[PDB]
Amino acid sequence: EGREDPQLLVRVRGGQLRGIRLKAPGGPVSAFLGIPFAEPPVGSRRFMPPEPKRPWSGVLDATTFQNVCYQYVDTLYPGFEGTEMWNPNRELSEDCLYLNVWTPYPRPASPTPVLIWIYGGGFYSGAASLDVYDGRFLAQVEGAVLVSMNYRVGTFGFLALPGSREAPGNVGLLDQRLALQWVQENIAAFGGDPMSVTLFGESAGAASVGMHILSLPSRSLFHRAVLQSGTPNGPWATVSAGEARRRATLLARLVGCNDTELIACLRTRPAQDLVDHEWHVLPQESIFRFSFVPVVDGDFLSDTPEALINTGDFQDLQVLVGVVKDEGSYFLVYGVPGFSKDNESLISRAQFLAGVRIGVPQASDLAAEAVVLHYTDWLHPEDPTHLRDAMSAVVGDHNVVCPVAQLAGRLAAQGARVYAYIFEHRASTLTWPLWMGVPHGYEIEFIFGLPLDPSLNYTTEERIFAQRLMKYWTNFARTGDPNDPRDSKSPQWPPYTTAAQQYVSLNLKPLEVRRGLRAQTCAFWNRFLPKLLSA
Amino acid sequence: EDPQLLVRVRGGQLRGIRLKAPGGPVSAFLGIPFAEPPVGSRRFMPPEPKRPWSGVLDATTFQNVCYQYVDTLYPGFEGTEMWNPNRELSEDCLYLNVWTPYPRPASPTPVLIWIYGGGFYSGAASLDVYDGRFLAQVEGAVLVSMNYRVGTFGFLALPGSREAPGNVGLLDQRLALQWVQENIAAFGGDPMSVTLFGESAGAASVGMHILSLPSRSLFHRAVLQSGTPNGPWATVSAGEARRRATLLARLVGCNDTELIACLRTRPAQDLVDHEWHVLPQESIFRFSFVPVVDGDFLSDTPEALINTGDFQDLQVLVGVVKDEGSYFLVYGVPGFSKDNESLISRAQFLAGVRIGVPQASDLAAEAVVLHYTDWLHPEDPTHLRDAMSAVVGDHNVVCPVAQLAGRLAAQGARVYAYIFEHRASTLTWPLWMGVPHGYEIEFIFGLPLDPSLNYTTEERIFAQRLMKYWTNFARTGDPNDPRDSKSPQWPPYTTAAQQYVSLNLKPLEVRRGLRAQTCAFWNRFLPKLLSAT
Ligand SMILES: *[C@@H]1O[C@H](CO[C@@H]2O[C@@H](C)[C@@H](O)[C@@H](O)[C@@H]2O)[C@@H](O)[C@H](O)[C@H]1NC(C)=O
Ligand SMILES: NC(=O)c1cc[n+](COC[n+]2ccccc2/C=N/O)cc1
Ligand SMILES: NC(=O)c1cc[n+](COC[n+]2ccccc2/C=N/O)cc1
Ligand SMILES: *[C@@H]1O[C@H](CO)[C@@H](O)[C@H](O)[C@H]1NC(C)=O
Ligand SMILES: *[C@@H]1O[C@H](CO)[C@@H](O)[C@H](O)[C@H]1NC(C)=O
Repeated sequence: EGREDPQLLVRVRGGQLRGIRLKAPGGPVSAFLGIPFAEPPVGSRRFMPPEPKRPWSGVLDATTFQNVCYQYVDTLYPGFEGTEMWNPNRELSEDCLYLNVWTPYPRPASPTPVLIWIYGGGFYSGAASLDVYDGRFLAQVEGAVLVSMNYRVGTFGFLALPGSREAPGNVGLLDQRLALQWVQENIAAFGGDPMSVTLFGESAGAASVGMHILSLPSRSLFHRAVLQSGTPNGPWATVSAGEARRRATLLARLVGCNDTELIACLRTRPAQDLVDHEWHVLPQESIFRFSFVPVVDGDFLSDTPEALINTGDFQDLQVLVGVVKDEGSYFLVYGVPGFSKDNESLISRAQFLAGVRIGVPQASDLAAEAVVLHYTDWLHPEDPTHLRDAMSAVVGDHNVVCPVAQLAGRLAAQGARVYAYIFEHRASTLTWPLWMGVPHGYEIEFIFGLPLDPSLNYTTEERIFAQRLMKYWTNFARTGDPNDPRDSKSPQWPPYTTAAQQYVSLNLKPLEVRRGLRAQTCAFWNRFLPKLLSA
Repeated sequence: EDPQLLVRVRGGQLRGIRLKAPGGPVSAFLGIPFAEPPVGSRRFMPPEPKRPWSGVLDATTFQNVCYQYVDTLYPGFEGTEMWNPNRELSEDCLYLNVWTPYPRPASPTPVLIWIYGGGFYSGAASLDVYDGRFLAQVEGAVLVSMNYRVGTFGFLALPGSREAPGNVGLLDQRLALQWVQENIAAFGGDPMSVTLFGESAGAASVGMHILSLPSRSLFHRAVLQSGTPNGPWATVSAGEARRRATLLARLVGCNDTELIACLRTRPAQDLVDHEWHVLPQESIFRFSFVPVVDGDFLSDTPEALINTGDFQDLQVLVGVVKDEGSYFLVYGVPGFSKDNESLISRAQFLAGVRIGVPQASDLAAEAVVLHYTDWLHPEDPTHLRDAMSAVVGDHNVVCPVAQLAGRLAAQGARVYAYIFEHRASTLTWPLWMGVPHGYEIEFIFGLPLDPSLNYTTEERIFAQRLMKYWTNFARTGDPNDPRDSKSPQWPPYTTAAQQYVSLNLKPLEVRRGLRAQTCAFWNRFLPKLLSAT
């Protein structure tokens, strides 16, 4: 120490850190990347809850992202930007429990509201180090303190033998919770306010946020939450104990392995062997379904997300929730025959009915026919364009839009302040075909402020749009209200209520208020389909 | 003695009456016996042809109304009373009426045969709304209407028995159709151009004649207004008919011969008094004694026969009014009245659904409620009221119509479809009821052309348009004016395009898909849900 930048040296509970001055378009930011928040969950620690990081000696270099948690790498369209943007950008390792902090430079003078990002990727993938999660624009433009953590995914994070000591399940969620605890203890060192912490995440990340809302030990660790295209309730975000046990014990067989013996044997297996087999344990040909996800354990989750949202008191909570225009389309090209990024994906009626079975894999025959009946345009029942778009809607509505509608409704009925959005702008830079619309995940780059980087080739309107979104999000973090307190001229974003069911459109035009989030179709999924299942 | 009013038919001579239509005179021959009075041992039996008569039979007056239940819900209210018998009740009621131009047509004229509705338990060809003079004067039509037995008298069945075979009210209709074939040329009618039209239960009757081979040689084209042979109310199975007749016989104090013989001893009103007590559930748009799938008149269910029939040489005009269900709500569903806005609660909506869809399981009724609830306005009483009407209308009329139209079109029939959306300015029902079941008839028959009735001038012009569609249809099987070169045209209904027209005060508008999404629920999904359960 002595010749370095004095404004980049910070101490946390575990010791000294040296960060890096990053260039954001408007000026410098401080980044502290690859901060360990847990003991490496390796060897005998695999499948186990994380233990806090033991203090280090000396100055830990925090200038580069750390390892990505061991994971499956999607190889469907090799070298295609649309798929590669989500793939690991650092070495895959089980030694991966590290977090990242961005702050203004120099660090804020007074306690600053903190945003904690939890990435998505089906609970089998993702990294806090991806370019779309770059906290420098929020830090620089909004003065935000931004934190993102890595958490264990796939088997390493979610393989459970429920009731066991050695693989109790949900440890990827405990990884996240430990980062939240780390922020509570340490964020003040960076100028962050531990008394104002907002969780935000997308897809599996948003399910994860919602699970922290529903899990008491987490509720002391944050104040507001944003759920983007994901929910703890719904068909994909959790599995019963029995189903987790079944999947884990099948995975075990598939790799050559009393839970103690089974688990001991799984711990002797190469990380890649587990990854190579994880996808093989799904009970049906599916899309938008993932092998190793949070388990209703009677611990982290004391009951099903459905039951917990229905009976919970959510008085002291503000939540921002929303969806993109086309939640389902991304998933079609990965498992539904007739669908491709490289053509118009105009499908036949036969391909529609096969796709409903894949998209709603838990459905009986009658339930599947109810879905088909509902989603068919009976004026044009064989029209390939309508069938393609209805297949998309089926998947989007079932997995995202209607779970989101359900969550916003239950939360608002029970005292939470809720704000709802539909994100409808398709990035001019998008590499997916037009038919896919505004796919799952393609709002993130705007919320994080990437269009502000002149080297990325977004339009001027997209720059301004991104700035708007950054304001909503940081205004919400700051106050639990995304509206500008100053700006009475701009259109206002009303809270979502059960009575009026209001939400706003997020696109290049000013905020437009709409009513009912697929109210008619979501009654099908949320009220009728359950009753039809049990019959 | 006016020679225009003297006609010889196979049974003998008839004397009709010169009636006045606003345009000029018409010849009416009313109260012509087409059958032996179905009295005594003939009760419940098929009709027999009327024996020849001596001298000149007086046909200047409507005959008696077939014995039936008279409605008492709103006594002396024109909206209910206009359907009530307007001549004396009698089992001796098998008579028919013929209007013709005056002087009678110079050349063979297309015949329209009206079959009234009234749920198979009521109705008469003598009601003012079925008055054939306007069509005869203005359109030059030969119009025929018959009485046919209704209620237990027309439809009580002990299927398999010789003496209560079921379907005799339909056999009455058929006999009148045979009468027209044998006799109509004497009035100037063309027996080679006969068009059946009817409404509600009369439209279902028309559809049954389409589905029964012996009837098919007796007509060439058909119009079904607000009713179909298929659907939840128009027919019962043989088992359910047997059970209903056995219950009724039990109720009045009565081996089939023995049971039927005892029923024939009972005064007519004793049967009517217990008619309504044999329904399996509390319901609306459900009727006690209706056509029975006997394996004879109906060789299979209307559903089976429409699915598998060959309808190549047939033209059909089918349609519905804007608010098929509203009428039925005041007759069984709590919270509904003509005397207020009938704004209902959610609880009253679920209860109404069990009554409106009486055959529904808990789960099926829940599907109905969930489909018809506006989830933006779940508890809005105006929405719940209109949805209740729609449930009844769709279930009983709109969706059966769409189903029939589609099967007929797919199987070779030339089909035209309409929705009728003009509410008479003279209607005595409240506004919330909209355009109720039955309230297009007065327009088709041309009553607005009568200045004394106080319809608006626009309604007279509209009634004239409709009379033209119906008679053009009768003449040609195409309702379009053959020398009207701007319109636009009324296209045939097909399964691909599903085109139908709106009939209102504005020019024809073509629409596609007659409640397509909702009727898929009723026509495709419900059958699978009830059966599976
Ligand atoms: C659209 O693409 C699907 C899969 O593509 C395979 O990839 C595409 C790009 C084709 O060009 C061909 O090489 C392969 O079939 C097909 O399943 C689907 O049928 C395609 N749509 C049509 C009819 O071209
Ligand atoms: N291990 C797994 O559960 C798994 C499940 C699904 N996929 C499929 O990859 C397609 N995909 C790619 C990106 C995001 C989600 C999805 C899921 N679609 O069902 C890979 C691994
Ligand atoms: N005998 C019967 O089945 C019966 C059924 C219904 N009503 C009540 O009249 C109401 N109504 C009046 C005109 C046309 C049909 C209806 C049927 N509503 O359920 C009387 C007798
Ligand atoms: C942006 O545009 C420039 C200039 O045409 C091009 O060379 C560069 O590759 C583009 N970058 C991206 C990320 O699209
Ligand atoms: C109107 O009258 C009906 C029947 O008498 C009654 O149930 C109700 O009080 C009124 N309708 C509603 C539900 O407003």
